[PDB]
Amino acid sequence: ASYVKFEVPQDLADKVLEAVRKAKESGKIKKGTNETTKAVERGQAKLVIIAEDVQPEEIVAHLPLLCDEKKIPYVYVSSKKALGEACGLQVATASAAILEPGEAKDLVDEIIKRVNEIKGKT
Amino acid sequence: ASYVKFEVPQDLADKVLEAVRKAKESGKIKKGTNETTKAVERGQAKLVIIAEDVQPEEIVAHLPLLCDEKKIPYVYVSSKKALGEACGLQVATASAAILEPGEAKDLVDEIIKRVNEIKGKT
Amino acid sequence: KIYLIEHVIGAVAYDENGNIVDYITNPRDLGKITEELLNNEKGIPFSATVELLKKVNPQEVVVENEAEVPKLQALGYRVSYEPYSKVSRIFRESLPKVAIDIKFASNEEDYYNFLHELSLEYTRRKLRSAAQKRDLLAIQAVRAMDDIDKTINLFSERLREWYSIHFPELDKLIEDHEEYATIVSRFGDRGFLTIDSLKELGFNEQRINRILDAAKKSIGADISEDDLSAMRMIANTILDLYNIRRNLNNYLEGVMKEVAPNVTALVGPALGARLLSIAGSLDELAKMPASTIQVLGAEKALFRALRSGGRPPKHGIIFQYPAIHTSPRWQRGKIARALAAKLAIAARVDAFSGRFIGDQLNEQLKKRIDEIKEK
Amino acid sequence: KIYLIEHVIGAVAYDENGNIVDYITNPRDLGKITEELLNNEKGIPFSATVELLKKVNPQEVVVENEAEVPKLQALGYRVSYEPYSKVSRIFRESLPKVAIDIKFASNEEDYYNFLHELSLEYTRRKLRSAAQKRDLLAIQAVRAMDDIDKTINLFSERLREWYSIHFPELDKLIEDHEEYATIVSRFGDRGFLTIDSLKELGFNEQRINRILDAAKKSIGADISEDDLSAMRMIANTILDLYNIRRNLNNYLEGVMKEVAPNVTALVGPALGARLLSIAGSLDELAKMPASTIQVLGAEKALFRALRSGGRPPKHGIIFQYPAIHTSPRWQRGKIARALAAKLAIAARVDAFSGRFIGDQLNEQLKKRIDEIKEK
Amino acid sequence: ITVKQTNMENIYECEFNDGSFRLCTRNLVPNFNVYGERLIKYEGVEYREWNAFRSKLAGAILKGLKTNPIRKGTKVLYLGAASGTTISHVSDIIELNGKAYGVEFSPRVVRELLLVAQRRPNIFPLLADARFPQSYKSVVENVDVLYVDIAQPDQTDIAIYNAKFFLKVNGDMLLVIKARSIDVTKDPKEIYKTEVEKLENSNFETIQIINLDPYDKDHAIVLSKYK
Amino acid sequence: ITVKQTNMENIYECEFNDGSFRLCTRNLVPNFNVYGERLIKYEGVEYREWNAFRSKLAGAILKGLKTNPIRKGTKVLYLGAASGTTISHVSDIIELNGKAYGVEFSPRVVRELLLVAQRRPNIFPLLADARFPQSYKSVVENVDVLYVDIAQPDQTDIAIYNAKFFLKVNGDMLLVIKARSIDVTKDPKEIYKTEVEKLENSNFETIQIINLDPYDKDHAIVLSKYK
RNA sequence: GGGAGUCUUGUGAUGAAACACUCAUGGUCUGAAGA
RNA sequence: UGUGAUGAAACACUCAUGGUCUGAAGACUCCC
RNA sequence: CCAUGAGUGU
RNA sequence: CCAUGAGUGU
Ligand SMILES: Nc1ncnc2c1ncn2[C@@H]1O[C@H](CSCC[C@H](N)C(=O)O)[C@@H](O)[C@H]1O
Ligand SMILES: Nc1ncnc2c1ncn2[C@@H]1O[C@H](CSCC[C@H](N)C(=O)O)[C@@H](O)[C@H]1O
Repeated sequence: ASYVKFEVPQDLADKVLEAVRKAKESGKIKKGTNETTKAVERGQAKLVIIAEDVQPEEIVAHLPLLCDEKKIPYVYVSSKKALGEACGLQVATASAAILEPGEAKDLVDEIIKRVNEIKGKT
Repeated sequence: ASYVKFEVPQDLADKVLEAVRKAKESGKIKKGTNETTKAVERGQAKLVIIAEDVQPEEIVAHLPLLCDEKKIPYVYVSSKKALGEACGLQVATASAAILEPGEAKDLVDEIIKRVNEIKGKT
Repeated sequence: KIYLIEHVIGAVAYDENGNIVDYITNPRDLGKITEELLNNEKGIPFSATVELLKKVNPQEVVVENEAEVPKLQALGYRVSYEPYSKVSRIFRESLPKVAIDIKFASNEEDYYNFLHELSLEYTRRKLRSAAQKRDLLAIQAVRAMDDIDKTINLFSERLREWYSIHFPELDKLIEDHEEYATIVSRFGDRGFLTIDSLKELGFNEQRINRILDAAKKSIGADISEDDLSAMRMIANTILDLYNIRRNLNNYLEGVMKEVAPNVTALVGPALGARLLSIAGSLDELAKMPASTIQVLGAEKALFRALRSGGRPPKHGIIFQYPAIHTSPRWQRGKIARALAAKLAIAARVDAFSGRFIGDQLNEQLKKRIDEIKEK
Repeated sequence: KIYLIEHVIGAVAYDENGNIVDYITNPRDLGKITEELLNNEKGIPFSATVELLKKVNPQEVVVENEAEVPKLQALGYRVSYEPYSKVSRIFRESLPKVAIDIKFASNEEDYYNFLHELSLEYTRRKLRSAAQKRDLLAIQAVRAMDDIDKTINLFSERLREWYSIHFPELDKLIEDHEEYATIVSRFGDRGFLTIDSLKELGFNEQRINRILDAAKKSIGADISEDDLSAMRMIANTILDLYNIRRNLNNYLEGVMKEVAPNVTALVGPALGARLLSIAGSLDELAKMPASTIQVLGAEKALFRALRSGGRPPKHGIIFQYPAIHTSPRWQRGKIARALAAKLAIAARVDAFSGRFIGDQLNEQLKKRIDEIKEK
Repeated sequence: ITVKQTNMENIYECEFNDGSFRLCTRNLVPNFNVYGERLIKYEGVEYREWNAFRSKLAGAILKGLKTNPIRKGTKVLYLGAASGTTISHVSDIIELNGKAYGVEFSPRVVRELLLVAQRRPNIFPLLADARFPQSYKSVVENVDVLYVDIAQPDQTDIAIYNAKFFLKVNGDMLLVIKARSIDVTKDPKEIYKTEVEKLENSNFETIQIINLDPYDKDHAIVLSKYK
Repeated sequence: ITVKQTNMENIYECEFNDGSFRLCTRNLVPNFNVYGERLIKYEGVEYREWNAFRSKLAGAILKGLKTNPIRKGTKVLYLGAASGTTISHVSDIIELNGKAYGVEFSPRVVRELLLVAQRRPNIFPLLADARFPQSYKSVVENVDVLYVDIAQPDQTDIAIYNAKFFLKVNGDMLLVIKARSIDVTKDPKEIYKTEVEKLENSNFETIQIINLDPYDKDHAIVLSKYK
């Protein structure tokens, strides 16, 4: 897919889905592309999670561009059904956002730092 | 003149000028065409005095029409210099109004009834 | 003593008691009754009334309307009027009925059928003479002129924003909207401008060169002919509207000198008409004190001051008078007050028939202005 | 480890300490630098940088920009990037000076002369590709269309008030502004009206008769040819605008299908353009959430709700979509919400490239509407 | 839908498809509406929906007007007939028996009053200034109701003047008090008190004073009896 | 008329024909004005009137800005240069020695900035997004003053980011806080407090905090030093 | 009233103040000083 | 200079930038 | 500007 | 609608 900027290994993808679940429980998340958008536009989001199997690709294509302007890190997962079902929904979701990590702070900080390494940085 | 609706005998004209002077002293008058106009428009005036020697006639021509709409009685005097100099001015005046007669109530009520008789009425 | 009544029903004479002494019934004719009612407004008695005042020979008669009195004195009788008299009421209390009694109609059914159609025809007639006043066209025209003014400005602002996609530097180079529009209209692409076609507008040698160099080095967009003609539609509309405006100014000047020559003498056709349009008519303008005429327009400003006791406006639509908006802020109040003062006089000579005296009015005004400025 | 710098000045390699290990000076040519800076934005390295990474043979290199990394990896090196690195700062701290040291200019005097003219030319170039975006014309066009709409209505309102001095009955007889205008445009006086000339525009048998009878029995004013043609100028302007409008719609449709086909599939050219206009651009519309799109227009209503915690607008400029304004009030919010959602997707497929998928989008939308309507 | 009589002659209420209640009158000219109002058939009889937001009389009704002196075969002088919105409804109420004389001095508006009064034998339009009843003295009769809705600072005085011309003794006057066109500066509530005093200081016997809020801002209507 | 120096370099006050006092700067391009401003000759030297209602810097001065870090030969990065109003005045202040780098991302407006920057060798226009200092990294040098007037909700964060790229250690930042374009809902005074905290929680040393009222509603300017 | 399933739904359910104009009528500064 | 001195907030538009709703439910059907 | 009555455009 | 910067018309 073309709106996917970099490569996420499955270990990281699983650590992301975990991070989201703990954040439902102990913090505050936003679920769905529109709500994720508003979370970036408002600067509330600490981490943005985008699914790789969105079916018209362009639905989430604006997020990489938007997150870079607001300097909010974003990450990919492979299944939208899996992200939504993480999110506490019984339906799929195309993108989500973590606003407050709560009991996942340590878990998120490792993610936002692994995606830095496999992006360039130091 | 053509804006003069009826004929005022000089005995009356003098009783008018008198009524005004007592009204400067004990009541409230308005002096000048624009201030007389506002007094009619606002329905404050009990008697409107117009001069017969105004020198473009049309300057006060609207007062008869205005006074009849608001049903305020009007009267003429022959000299504008005489009416202004009655008014407590040292210059002429083309028209004036009595808003509160004060110590001219009896004097005014006789005037507004004499102009009724020499107008038609009963 | 005979109390006399005038109605659609005819002319009736009553004593002080309220008994019909004698009557003359009107003809049941729409045409003639309408005319006599219109005539009665000016004081003119019904012809049924003339005949009635002959049959009875009354020494002291009393009528309903004060305008009739001098007409009936000229006809030979001693006359007065009582407004809302007991007799006029007594008559109307029995007005459903006495239409039948004096045989104006056979029954109630077609007294009203007639009266209805009289009222219909009587107002139809008044509606016409109201439309026939010449000042109404002065008002409409200036209103349409103020619409066109507003549109020219809206379109020109649009056009500059639009055409600036192709040739942005031209915007700050042409101050005048009409000129700008002529360029977009006549040329199209920026690369179609030419010297002589530009000399033809009035552009001086030097400016032509600045425009052409601006077009050469332009950082504007290369664009299709479809796109340009789209913009050019607005340009041509702008130009049209400028011609229509000038045509309307001349039309307006003609009417304004005809309908209000004194006012026109003072503030020009447009501003005079504008003042008519806010007042509603010339006869309404005339009835105004100067302190109103001075603030017409500016109502938001006025009622703000009247509600709160703050500072009032110095000038309403009168601001447009050259002497005011060019003058410093502290002189404006006095020039306005003086203008309004003269305008009121101008309006009144205009309204109440008086022939042109605008020359001395202007002179009186310019004197007052010259004094104001010498401080 | 080598820290690499790119600047107008050229390509400089630093060690971790902040000492120039090696440099390659750029050519002092406005043309080539500008292009390489424009190219650097997309991640393309300077050609001076390519030569420098050869002269030095570094194992681990670190650049300023994250877009460059994958380009230099494709060229053979192991690469990373540091944003606001100490090295990059160290370079700019000495940047008035190190221009002279690497011999980019002889003195400071004409480093700044050059850099000034680079900046001038570098923004001149950006200004151009901004202007060259096709959506801007779509926006301007609809904005002018909206001006024309507004004006048609203003003039038609004026015309009816004006022309009714002469022929008042015609106003309530002709609903349609264009028709009304056509009559005043072709005739002026009401005694010029004919069964023949009126058939010659397609007015139906029965209506022609009602018009002519109304003109016969008219209580209007009798008025000069000068007065009528004044009015007819407005009528013709109104007629002109209607034609210009229809032309603008077709133009708008042309551009809108080209620039944002999916959006246009949903709401039509006009309303589509109208959303672009409010958003500012297509890419801006694309970045929006549905909940914004749903309320664009209606800003007064929105911020009133947001300041006070009151009830928000269900719909902004989207109200114009037929399914909304025709539907009952309790259906509208749902329809709006569904539309906006689809529009957001439409704008995004339109923005981030190409494909027409407006048919399924419409199909999904009409499914959602049919459900809403069955309650 | 259901339509049924109210306490007042020829005035009805509707139960609606949804459960709202709106006033209406019996349509004197069936199939034809004066403003945009809804026409409603029920048991083969047609009613015109009486919008309270437009007609101050309907407004007064919905604000609990004790007794309405406008009924079957009433004679009413109606000062300020305007476009014919309210007067059309009093036409309906009054029926062919009674009569309504509509005084209105704005030609731009009497234009549209004509159309209403053409279709309606009840209504006798008059393009005249209500300050000079002399200029319609010759067309009208005396009347039971003086319905006065005129925008004028001296509107109360005007009304009284017409009253002593045309209002039967023991007749009724419905006087609309427009605060903001008597004085925008004064408090609407001061105005209502002072204008009612004018009526009392003549000899009108205040029966009921209503405030037309929701329906009309800064307005009140007075019902009183002339003596 | 009389023109004289003030506490701050190249910034002057005028006594006027009438007795008014207005700020002005020394005209770098004599005979030429950027907006509509008044040009004034005194002792054969020309000055440009500095209207406080347009320029926030002139405002801040008239509200008593202790010490102005913009002077002769200063290097400034100007975020949000717009049409060139204020930046033209900092060009006058800075003189040919110093340099101003005007970043502005609205093409409609950089259009008019170009004209200002052509006439003035001081000013280096840049059509770029202040959110990405990488996109102008390659034209600018490090600076003494970071003057930041950008309408953005995260304006402060943008400013800090540019600071750690371009602002010299111990340099100064003039940051304009636009309450209504951060959040129209929140109280302007709560916003000023929370934004200053962002500067402090970075490492900027708040020197002075001015409220730009009369001249700019719901605006405050902060002066602070980067460490 | 207890139990059970099916359809649509984060690619957005539910709730919820779209915008722009015209006409008519009325409310429409101060009041004796100035060089 | 009361045929108006003195005081005293005329009206209509355009562009650019930012601030731009809510967030999980709703509808059906079958067994006693 | 406030109020009342009548209407128009997307 | 609020704020900022730039302008237009009578
Ligand atoms: N002096 C006067 N004589 C007659 N009509 C007047 C008047 N002053 C104002 N009016 C009219 O009074 C009207 C106020 S509108 C009245 C509304 C109408 N009665 C209804 O409810 O449907 C306006 O049409 C106005 O022209
Ligand atoms: N992200 C961003 N990058 C650069 N400029 C921006 C921006 N966001 C907003 N702006 C600009 O900030 C400007 C606000 S107006 C600034 C006024 C100017 N400094 C002066 O005093 O003269 C606008 O021109 C806007 O285009």
